[PDB]
Amino acid sequence: PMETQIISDDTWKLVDEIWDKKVEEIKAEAVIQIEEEKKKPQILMATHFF
Amino acid sequence: TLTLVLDPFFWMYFSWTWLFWPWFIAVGLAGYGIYCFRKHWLGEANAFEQLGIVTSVFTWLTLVPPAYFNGYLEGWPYVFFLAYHYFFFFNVSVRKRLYGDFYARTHDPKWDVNTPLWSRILFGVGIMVGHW
Repeated sequence: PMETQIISDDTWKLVDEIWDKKVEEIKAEAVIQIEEEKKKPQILMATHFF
Repeated sequence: TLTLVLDPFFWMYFSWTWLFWPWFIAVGLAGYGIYCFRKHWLGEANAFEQLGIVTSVFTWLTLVPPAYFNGYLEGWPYVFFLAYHYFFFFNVSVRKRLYGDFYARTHDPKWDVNTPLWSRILFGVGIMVGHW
């Protein structure tokens, strides 16, 4: 063999960071995806006049 | 119920109290308005209840002041009562046109101007004292 090591051990840490970030975002968004309580129109926005 | 319906004196006194009809709706709208206003303070009021609060305020500020202190309306009170309804409806109309709906967009909490509540009720009381 003539082949010594290649691209890095640092960009592997970068792609591992990206993988972990996306994995945690998916894990979080799979649990707290739906919490809807109410949607009342603010047809009396008091800061405009009062 | 049947002895009340066929009662002559009950109907005659009913007609006696039929004499005072315009002031009953004017006072029951106050009760309906305060009920809807407590509900809106709690936060589950539909838009109909909000416009109902608006209508009750406009009736007892531009229909009632010359309905009690004169006993009768002709001329200005109807015109200015509808003029208030017309004047409240630009922040509502513009914010249905240049928006999807009246739904509150998430925004910066320090942008909205807030004032101590005693000052607000002092302003309101002064405004009613001026109008009456």
